[PDB]
Amino acid sequence: MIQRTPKIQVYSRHPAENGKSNFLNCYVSGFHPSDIEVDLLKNGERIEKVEHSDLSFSKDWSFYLLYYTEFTPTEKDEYACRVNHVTLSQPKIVKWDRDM
Amino acid sequence: KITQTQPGMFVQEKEAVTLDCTYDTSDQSYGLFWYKQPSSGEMIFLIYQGSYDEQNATEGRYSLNFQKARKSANLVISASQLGDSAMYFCAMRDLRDNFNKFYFGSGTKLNVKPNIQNPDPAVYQLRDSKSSDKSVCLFTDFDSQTNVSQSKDSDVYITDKCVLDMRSMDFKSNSAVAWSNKSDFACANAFNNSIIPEDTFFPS
Amino acid sequence: GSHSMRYFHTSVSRPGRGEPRFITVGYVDDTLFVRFDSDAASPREEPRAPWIEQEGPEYWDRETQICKAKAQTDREDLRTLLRYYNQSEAGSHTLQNMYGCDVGPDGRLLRGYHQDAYDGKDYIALNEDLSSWTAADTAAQITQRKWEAARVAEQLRAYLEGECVEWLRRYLENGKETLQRADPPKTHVTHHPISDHEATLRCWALGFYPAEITLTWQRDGEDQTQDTELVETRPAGDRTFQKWAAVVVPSGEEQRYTCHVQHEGLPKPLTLRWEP
Amino acid sequence: KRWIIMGLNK
Amino acid sequence: NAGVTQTPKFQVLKTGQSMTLQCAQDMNHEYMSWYRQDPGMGLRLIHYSVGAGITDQGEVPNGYNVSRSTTEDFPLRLLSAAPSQTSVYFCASREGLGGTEAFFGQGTRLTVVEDLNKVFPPEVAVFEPSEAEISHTQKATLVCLATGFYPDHVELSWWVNGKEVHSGVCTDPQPLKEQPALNDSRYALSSRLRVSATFWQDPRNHFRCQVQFYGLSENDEWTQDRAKPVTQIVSAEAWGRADASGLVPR
Repeated sequence: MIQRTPKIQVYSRHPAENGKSNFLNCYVSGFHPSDIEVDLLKNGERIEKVEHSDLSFSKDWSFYLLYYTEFTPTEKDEYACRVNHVTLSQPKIVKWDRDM
Repeated sequence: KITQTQPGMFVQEKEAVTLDCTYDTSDQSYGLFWYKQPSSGEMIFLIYQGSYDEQNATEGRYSLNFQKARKSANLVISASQLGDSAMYFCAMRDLRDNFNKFYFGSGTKLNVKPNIQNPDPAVYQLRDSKSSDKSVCLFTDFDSQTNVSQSKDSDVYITDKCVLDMRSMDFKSNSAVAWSNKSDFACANAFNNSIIPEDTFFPS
Repeated sequence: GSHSMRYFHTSVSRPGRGEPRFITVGYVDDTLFVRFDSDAASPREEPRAPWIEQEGPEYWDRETQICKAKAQTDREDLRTLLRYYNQSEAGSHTLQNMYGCDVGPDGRLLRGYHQDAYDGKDYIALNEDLSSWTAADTAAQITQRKWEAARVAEQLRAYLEGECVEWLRRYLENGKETLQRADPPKTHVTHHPISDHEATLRCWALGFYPAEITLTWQRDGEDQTQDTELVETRPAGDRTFQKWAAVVVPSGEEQRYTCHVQHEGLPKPLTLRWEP
Repeated sequence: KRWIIMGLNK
Repeated sequence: NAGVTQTPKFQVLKTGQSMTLQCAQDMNHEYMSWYRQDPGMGLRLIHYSVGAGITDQGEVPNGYNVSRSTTEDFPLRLLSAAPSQTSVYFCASREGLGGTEAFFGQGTRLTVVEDLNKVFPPEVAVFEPSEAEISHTQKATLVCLATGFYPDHVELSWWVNGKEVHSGVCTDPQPLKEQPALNDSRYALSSRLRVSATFWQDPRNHFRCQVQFYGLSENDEWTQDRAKPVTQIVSAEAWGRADASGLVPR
């Protein structure tokens, strides 16, 4: 079986502004097989109601998904994306950095 | 819905025959199929045509005249042979139920008639090879236009005309068999219900 | 200029926990417009763009039947491929298919596509000439002989040259207000000191459509392509895209570097520097 | 607008 | 290779009895189905299978059950035979649900009867060529008559000098009912074999009509004094007839 580890990007839809409604995104791409565990975290706790795009793939057959949730950023609140795949021995955590 | 308007069709051996079929679907995606069912009852796949195929399907002596605009899928059988006498079913599957069910027509009974070279109509009496006074009446050698009628007598059994083909000499002949347990039954009266040639040979 | 229509399909087996999961999506250029998921409450082909919503109920029912038919063909094909590859019924496997057409600025066919993959690898593909096949291995060769026998290529080329081209034209016309409107990137440069010796200059491109863009860094007007970190273009989640390009520069030399932005929504290419 | 024909099994 | 092998070709059943119709396909076909053919009703789907472990109901599933343990086999079970189940059953397989390799089995001619005492094997007789036919046409027609059999489940063949013959033979396409209005009527079937008069004029030439009849099995209950009408062959035969000179013509 071909195996390809996911690329991960964590970012907001719009430039972040404290106290202003926005969308937090976790874009997972370049992976194979398609089975993947993706969670968005707020202060290390799993965010409920998280939606995702419909499974699709790139020219090289590798898969991509966008996981998102509406959120209101603040100065104190920490956000991250937690990803598990067959190619990963441990779930991988990527923190949201507003400057990026 | 499949419509085969013809319960029966006749053709002279060696000639081509067209069997009509019309189909009713509101789908853009479908397939048309023909099957042959000989007297032994098996159901033989002949040909298939897909609704998106631009060229008319052909398979040996079978051609499907697919007319998408006319919603017709007539089967043309070239150079008819005696072996072609059978039931022919037009059938279709379509996108509505993911092509699951076959919708079959009522079928058409094809009767391929031999070309009787030298007709010599006669009714012969044949006797049982065993120690009995049992008999059979054989009407044979009549032309393909002569028709054998079923008896209007309950105790008189008459078969339908059967074509035999003596391949080595390319000789074909028609025959019908009549028999009865009745005392008055004689080969002279056996085929009275049928219009037989006036000059039919009745040996002494 | 040029436009495209593509259908993507993925089937994934799940032994010992039901039948395969099937997901298909349809795109016009970089815009998603239809989807079907075998795990939806009541599976239907659904709209995902406003310019497709005006298609009649006959359209929605037919597209739904086609996806259901593809899901079913894939379930059977997953079983066949276990036999071709002498594979166990216990393992999870993937079948992927992509097909579509590209049209020129006149609305004439440029390129047609139809490709299949098994477990992330090429399986069988329609050749660029739309009349022959390329099989990746001996198993795909079995499929090629079947598809040649059924004259699949002729009918598929007829679709690619005909309905694919014509419906792509109709979608482009119906959605011209959005599909044929190019949204330029909002652009800026950020500066990130690493040490008293070096800094990162990051050139941002935000809220653009379509996805195609060129971001380059230059030093004294000379191309720095080899020395540039370009991230993968990512979706913003509102149909627009985001991307950045970055260089590591000696601290105090930031003024020698210019970011260059090329995008359909820009009447003229952009040149930016870090402020100041 | 999707494509479909019968007889496409691998 | 062989495609779809559907067994048995013929079956007679007593009301209330069970039976399994067998169907195997050697083409790696994912799709298998069962249809029944009836006058006026056309061909109706009973049950179908899109793959191993999956089965679904057709238009007429009641009184039938199926299983798809393997891709190769698709047996049809009749738990309790009803006379309404008298039909011709067909197993049809294909490569998949949307497949075009649409092949059918040989068919199963099923007769469900209330009482097995209505089952009779055929009586067979060979009727020798007429001297008048020989003299008028230089040809000799033999007639085979299979009579008093029930159900109409027979295969008639001609054997000349120990070998099966096809040329010069015509067998009625369907056995004729002796009492047509009755569903319990016994049947009759005729066949002709025509040879040259010179071939018939050799006493060493041996002509046998063979009738294979499909009837009761060993397990079927039999409460009559007459011989149990089991599946069997019934034949009749004739030898050629030389002239008064006793010389076979060259």
